[PDB]
Amino acid sequence: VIWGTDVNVAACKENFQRFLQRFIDPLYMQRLGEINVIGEPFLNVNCEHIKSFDKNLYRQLISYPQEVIPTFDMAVNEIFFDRYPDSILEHQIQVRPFNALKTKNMRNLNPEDIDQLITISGMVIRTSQLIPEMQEAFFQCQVCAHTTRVEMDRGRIAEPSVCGRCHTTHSMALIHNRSLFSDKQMIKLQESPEDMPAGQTPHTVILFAHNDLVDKVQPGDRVNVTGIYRAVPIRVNPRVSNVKSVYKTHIDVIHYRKTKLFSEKRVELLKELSRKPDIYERLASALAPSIYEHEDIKKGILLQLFGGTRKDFSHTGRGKFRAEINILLCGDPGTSKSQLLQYVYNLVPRGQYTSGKGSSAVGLTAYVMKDRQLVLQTGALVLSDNGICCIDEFDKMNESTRSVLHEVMEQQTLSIAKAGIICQLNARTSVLAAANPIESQWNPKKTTIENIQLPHTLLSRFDLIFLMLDPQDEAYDRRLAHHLVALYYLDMAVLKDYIAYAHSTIMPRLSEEASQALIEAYVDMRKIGSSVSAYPRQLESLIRLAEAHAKVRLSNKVEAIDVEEAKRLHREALKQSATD
Amino acid sequence: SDQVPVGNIPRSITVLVEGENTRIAQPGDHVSVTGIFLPILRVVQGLLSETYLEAHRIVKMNLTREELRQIAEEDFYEKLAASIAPEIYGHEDVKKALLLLLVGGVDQSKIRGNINICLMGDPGVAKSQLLSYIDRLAPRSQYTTGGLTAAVLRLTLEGGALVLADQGVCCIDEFDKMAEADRTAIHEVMEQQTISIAKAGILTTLNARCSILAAANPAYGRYNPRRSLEQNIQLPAALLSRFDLLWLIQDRPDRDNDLRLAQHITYVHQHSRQPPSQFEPLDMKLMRRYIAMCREKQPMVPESLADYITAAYVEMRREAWASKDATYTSARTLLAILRLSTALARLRMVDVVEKEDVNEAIRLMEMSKDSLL
Amino acid sequence: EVRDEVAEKCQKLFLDFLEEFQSSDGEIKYLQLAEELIRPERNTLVVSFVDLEQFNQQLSTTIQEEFYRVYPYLCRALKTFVKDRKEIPLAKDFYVAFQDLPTRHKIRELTSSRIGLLTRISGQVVRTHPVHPELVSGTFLCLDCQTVIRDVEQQFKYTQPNICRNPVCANRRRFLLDTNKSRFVDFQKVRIQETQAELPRGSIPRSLEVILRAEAVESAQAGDKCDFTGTLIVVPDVLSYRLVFLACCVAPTNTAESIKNQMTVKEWEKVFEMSQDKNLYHNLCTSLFPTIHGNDEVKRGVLLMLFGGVPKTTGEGTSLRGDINVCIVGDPSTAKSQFLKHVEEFSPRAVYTSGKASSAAGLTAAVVRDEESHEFVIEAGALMLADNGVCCIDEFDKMDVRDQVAIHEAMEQQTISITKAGVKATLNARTSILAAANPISGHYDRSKSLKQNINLSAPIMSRFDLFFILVDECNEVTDYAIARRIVDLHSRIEESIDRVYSLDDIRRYLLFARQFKPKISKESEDFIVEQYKHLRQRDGKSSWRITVRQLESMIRLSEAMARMHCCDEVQPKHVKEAFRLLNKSIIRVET
Amino acid sequence: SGFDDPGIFYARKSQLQRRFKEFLRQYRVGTDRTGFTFKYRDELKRHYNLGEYWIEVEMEDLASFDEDLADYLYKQPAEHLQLLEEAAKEVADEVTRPRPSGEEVLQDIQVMLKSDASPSSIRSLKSDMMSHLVKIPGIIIAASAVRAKATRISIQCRSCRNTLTNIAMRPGLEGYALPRK
Ligand SMILES: Nc1ncnc2c1ncn2[C@@H]1O[C@H](COP(=O)(O)OP(=O)(O)OP(=O)(O)O)[C@@H](O)[C@H]1O
Ligand SMILES: Nc1ncnc2c1ncn2[C@@H]1O[C@H](COP(=O)(O)OP(=O)(O)OP(=O)(O)O)[C@@H](O)[C@H]1O
Ligand SMILES: Nc1ncnc2c1ncn2[C@@H]1O[C@H](COP(=O)(O)OP(=O)(O)OP(=O)(O)O)[C@@H](O)[C@H]1O
Ligand SMILES: [Mg+2]
Ligand SMILES: [Zn+2]
Ligand SMILES: [Zn+2]
Repeated sequence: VIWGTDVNVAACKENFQRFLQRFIDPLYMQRLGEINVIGEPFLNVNCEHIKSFDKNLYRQLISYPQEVIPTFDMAVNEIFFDRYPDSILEHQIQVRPFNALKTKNMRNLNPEDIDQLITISGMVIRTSQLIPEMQEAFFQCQVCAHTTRVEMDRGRIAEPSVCGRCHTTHSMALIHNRSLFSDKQMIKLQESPEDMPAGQTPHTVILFAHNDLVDKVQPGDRVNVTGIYRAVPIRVNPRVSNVKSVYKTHIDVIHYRKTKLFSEKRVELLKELSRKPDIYERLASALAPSIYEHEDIKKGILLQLFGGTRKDFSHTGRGKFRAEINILLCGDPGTSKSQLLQYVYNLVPRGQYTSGKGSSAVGLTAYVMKDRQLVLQTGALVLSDNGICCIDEFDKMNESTRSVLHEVMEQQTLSIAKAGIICQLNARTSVLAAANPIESQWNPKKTTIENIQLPHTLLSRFDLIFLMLDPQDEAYDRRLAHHLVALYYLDMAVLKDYIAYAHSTIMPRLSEEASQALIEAYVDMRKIGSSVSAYPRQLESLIRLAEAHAKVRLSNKVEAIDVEEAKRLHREALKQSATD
Repeated sequence: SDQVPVGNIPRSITVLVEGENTRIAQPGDHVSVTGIFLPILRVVQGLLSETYLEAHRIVKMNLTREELRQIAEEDFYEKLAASIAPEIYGHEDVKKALLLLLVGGVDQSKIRGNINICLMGDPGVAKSQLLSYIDRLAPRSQYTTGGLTAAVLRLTLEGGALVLADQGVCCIDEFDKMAEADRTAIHEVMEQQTISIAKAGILTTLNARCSILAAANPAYGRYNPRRSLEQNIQLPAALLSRFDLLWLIQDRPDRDNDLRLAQHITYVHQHSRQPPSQFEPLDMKLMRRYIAMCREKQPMVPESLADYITAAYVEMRREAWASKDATYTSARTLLAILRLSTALARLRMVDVVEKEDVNEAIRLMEMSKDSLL
Repeated sequence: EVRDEVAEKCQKLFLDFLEEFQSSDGEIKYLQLAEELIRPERNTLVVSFVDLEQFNQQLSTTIQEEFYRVYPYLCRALKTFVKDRKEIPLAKDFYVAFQDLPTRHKIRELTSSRIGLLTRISGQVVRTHPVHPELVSGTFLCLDCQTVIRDVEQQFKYTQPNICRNPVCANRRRFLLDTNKSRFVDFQKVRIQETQAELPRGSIPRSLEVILRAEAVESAQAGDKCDFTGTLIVVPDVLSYRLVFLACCVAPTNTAESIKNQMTVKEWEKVFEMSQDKNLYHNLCTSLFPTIHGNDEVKRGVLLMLFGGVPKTTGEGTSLRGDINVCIVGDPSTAKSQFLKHVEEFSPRAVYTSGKASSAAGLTAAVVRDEESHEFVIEAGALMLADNGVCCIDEFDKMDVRDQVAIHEAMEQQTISITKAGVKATLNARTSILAAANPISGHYDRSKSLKQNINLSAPIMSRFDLFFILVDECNEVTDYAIARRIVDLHSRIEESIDRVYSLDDIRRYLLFARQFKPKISKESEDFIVEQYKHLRQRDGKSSWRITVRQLESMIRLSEAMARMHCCDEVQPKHVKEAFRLLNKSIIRVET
Repeated sequence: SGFDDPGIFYARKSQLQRRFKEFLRQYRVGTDRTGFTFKYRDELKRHYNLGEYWIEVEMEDLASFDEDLADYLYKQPAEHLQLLEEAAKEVADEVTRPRPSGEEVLQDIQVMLKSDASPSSIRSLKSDMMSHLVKIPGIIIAASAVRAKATRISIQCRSCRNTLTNIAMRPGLEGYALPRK
């Protein structure tokens, strides 16, 4: 065996080659045919299959990944020289294993795991251009043009310092383009923040795609990266050979996995309680228990959590539909709006919290910045591409920001003309905006536009405008206080799993009952407004709400009850916003 | 803080944690370390070399009968209040309020036991001097003017004075002139008792539990009652509501009371001591011992008190509706009143909040509102 | 004193290719091209890649693999070939411009493997930089030994000589440059990116800068699409290196007979059927906007905008517009942006944007400081990106004044002449504009004139060929029918559409129809005159008055409608229908 | 903390040393009837049980066992002789591994060598055979008093105190070589 290891080249190759041919879910030889037909010589492998097939080889694999992988390549190439012995390929088959060790708490990583293959889930934050890394430097004498090359002198390139033909002093200068190069794109990735237990100090690591798997993942992608953990010294000065006793560590990526749920008991349990007739009311009341005397608002945000079913309108040429729900909660200061956003943001997965001010630390926009790599820093909206962005003080925002919010609400994407090029960053978020009335309190008889002073277009894009006020009712003050002092002296986990499963599995589809009910609702609203009348945007909101309400019941189809309650809440939002 | 004498300042010691000992501490942790003190060489009459402490073990740490008789005195807390900056003539009700902040709340279960107090008023009203006495009296404290928040130095997390409070008190003079970014930061502190900072877009969150004692002045000279609150001061009115109490000081020329203060000053000049009060001020160590005893207590709120508490709350909320200007009454106001009452119960060394404690807290709340006159 | 045998051999064979290979006529084309090249302002010899392959296949392969190594030698071969062939000036550069390379890589294909080898690519220019002389062969002079160091080639950076030319002397640090003696070549940097066709959905397009020299310096302009022949090369940057594609020659990206023969027989049959299909007008409108109820005049107006009229140029060097400008003003909702979204989605070369855009370009060309270089660069705007295309601009009432006046110049001239900070340039802009806006206060007061109902300037309104006023009707029938259309659209996730003509079939039909240049029959000339008498006779009161510009829109519509059914001549049927639409497009004041 | 220096821890000459080692210990003489005795191994044990600490060596026997090794000794006697000495040192130790107390400390060996090949005339000599094994006949004419010459030597810097121990002075009539500073 190679020194300091338990690794036999032939036996490991034979065992791996045996695993390729002999497997129980044989799929490896089938995708070998796909690679032979397609010609893409990279054969990615789930390492857990090797664990199931042979844990010792899997253990042996992880211990010495750099050494075992060439054996794996030799196994597959000879298999390709066995299966499809004749073919044409620009390079022979490679392998990109993945999904081996879910020690994904990058905050919990140790020097014990140096040069051991690992996979971790995280969100790529910053990227770069593929670094042209020199690997063989052609050289030419200034005196006699002596042609020579130096090949892979251990990262650095050894200067000749003396010619070979005329043998003069140092005259052989490198020729850049004649030199050989490879691609090494550097990538900076943040540890998956939801996965972290505390999150008090989110972790970031550098990654490198060397000559392969380059540029395939753009910033903001929450993916599982699999590669070899690696550490290197750093010279105290470039000129001197002294180095620090501490090594900065990075990853040489091998595979990117773009990214069942729970066990049978949870799906059984959530399906059991879904059958409760008042699950919609219980879940609404159960949502945010610290709140008191708010049910319409709780139901609306609850429908926003479930959201409408994803709809692919590519065939229609109509563009992407805003399947997500955006609700603006407008109410007096001290009315629990901030607590509602914090509770939802804390509860919700892959969500974000920001404030309308530009002083918000996260920032609701993405823009370039130089280290001096002019690299793009993302935004909370782009970060919450599928999550929920809880925006506080939405009334106090800049017009440039308001234009951005109109765009993403109109498109669920953000267009940024970085440098000169333009990029459309998808943001399919659910926007939980919170605004407060201008002046000390909300002046009655003044419209939301008057008392918040925002464009009619942008506020109209919000499917729901929930108006809440603190009434001047001492009984309400008395009951609220008793509720608080009662609190002075269902768990969120089950509700979170319910919503996640409903997102994952249940995708409500329309019923003609829902179709006719919605059409009846809109024309009734049109007739009421015939004498701020009805608009087809209101129909779209009613469409989305019924999808969410159907998703709440896990019916997997939109029913008339979804339409009826959606119209009820839509009228409640109208009643809350009614002014005439 | 206790180690440093008043005339001195804290001194740092680099410590090298290694192996299993790592990850066992965070900034602001009041830890105790055991290890070897050794030199590191990163030549006059011998070599000069920086020192450090190689870490071995790390641990994150947390009277007489006559004293009890003094505690049993009904004017005990009043005597303690008089002992808070006795040279500062007047403002005794404020001095009581400062005492409540020093003891803080209970944090029963949780509840935000911190008592953030903001002070506004014309320059030259003992405001700055009051904070200094509190910092001296405080067992653990930080003083700042407006760094305040954490940072990622270049590659290390360096905690600001807000973090270094850590359930102490972060006295903040010149509060009105704070950077608006810091205003947002302290908003999070009063909201969640945490500080989120992102130098490299990495929202690192630090447990900044502490009570914030703010001090500001109205712009353009002295306060103008004809000009509304926040008309003379350039702070978000919402942030003012976040404070548990907000006391206003106005330079009303009152020839008699001003003369009384002048008499107080002249005595201090002629004696280097305040005039002999009814109860003499006590040594700060004795005060801190009483505070430490008060932190031992966590008085509860019986549900019978809730009926009267809610009765008082709706009454003052009605007064707010009667007031032409909204007086910031809300559930925030109720919760603060709960903090004050249980804080008073800690001063009483009684594990049940009394109606007396509730009433006095309302009195201070009313006076703070009356200060807005 | 070391000779590259491969480059020397390649040079000789390339010289043999120049002086033996010939056209189908049997005469040496490259002698004639060199004969043309003797004139001033002419130094790049255009050469077909396949020709040198046919002359010597191995020569092409060696040039392909070793383009950087051998290309300087080919320039020497051209210099020797051109110097003796005629009285060429002794001192001016000569270049070999290659083209017709079958290998058209995408930008994503580019790797370190492609450094130094010949290659062709296609993409869209983003921004263009000024021209700059740049030293290529330094002529230095040591301070101490006073030996003029010459032929010290610089690899695109200030590379001084390694040591003194005199071996005895070891100054090594004080090589004074001779500016005049050192060889200089003009380089212009231009940014390019992947075209929309090559760009995957939701993926950031690649960006690359290219160096332009010789006649290729201003071959292209900002915001256009072009194919670039040359090689990828490495340049050091502050052992770091970065990739730039030196495009030796550049061409624009990619007759009715040529398309029809290029078109497959089945595609030919469908297109010929579509042209033969009478009443294609309405049936295509229904197909193009399946998720729409009513507003068929909008669908018809959009389709005519898609076809566009026949552009013409007078003998006085004045351009008569071919395309048109169409605006839609409507109440909140009412599907304007949805109409624009359908147009942008279906149509290639169609770009969607909004009047709220705050980018540096601001929908048009701009002269903006480089973040890194700190010099100004010509950044093209989406109007420039949509040159010979379509711009689906939203919130047209909410545009910027600088953009509005700049857009006014574009529609006025079909070009924009930009000058700022000493930099000066002009760019063609022949783009059909689809404006979407809303009335003032959101709701259209039909009792008020259109000028009163919107904030747009009168010249801008005058220069818009068509207007569509979409008022929020309280009519339940339209509201119910739209609701059924939307609900069936949502409920029937797909197949709700009724596309009598497939989208690709329409697109190829647009291309084949666009090859035509329909003429105006003398019947149509008088009928156009007669219809303009009717409009002048109408004289209203209209929301806007009548001028000669109305006739200009009328003829551009009639040319488009002669292009609709591929007929190469306008008929009175086309003219009256155009008169019907535009006259219907006039909304009289309903006070 | 930089105040202490940890010590670094851990054609082919070692291959040649192995070749001598196997040759000395594993060379067999005699036959099956007389036993295939290990001449050098037994003589070494005899010689180290006694105080001889030398061995005769038959160059022809080395040639028969390994022609290349003898050729190397002819070509470059000095280096290969030294390696042969180290092999002789090693094989002697393992042969006599359980030496009596104190005697376990090991003493070097003079590997004396003989060749049955004929001598060469001293008149037939050239510088080509410098650093080459030579064999000649003759009669001795004079002898010197036996003395002690230093092979392992150590010196101290007189002022700096820098000590340079275990310096090897090559055998022969060579002088000393002091440090520069
Ligand atoms: N209807 C209610 N039910 C329960 N708690 C309430 C209700 N109204 C107010 N509260 C309580 O009042 C306090 C309001 O705090 P919070 O900061 O969340 O208010 P807010 O209205 O969002 O404030 P702002 O708009 O000033 O940011 C919290 O204690 C909240 O629990
Ligand atoms: N009520 C008071 N009783 C006793 N001394 C007072 C009182 N008010 C002010 N002083 C004295 O005023 C002197 C100078 O003013 P002082 O330091 O109190 O200002 P300040 O209120 O901190 O002002 P600012 O916040 O504007 O800097 C102090 O030495 C303090 O002793
Ligand atoms: N006449 C109509 N026929 C069919 N669908 C319609 C019609 N008018 C509106 N709609 C529907 O209205 C829905 C919402 O309209 P949309 O968001 O496209 O409006 P918009 O034109 O962008 O509005 P605005 O720019 O005034 O805010 C669209 O999905 C479209 O299906
Ligand atoms: Mg729109
Ligand atoms: Zn040379
Ligand atoms: Zn010189």
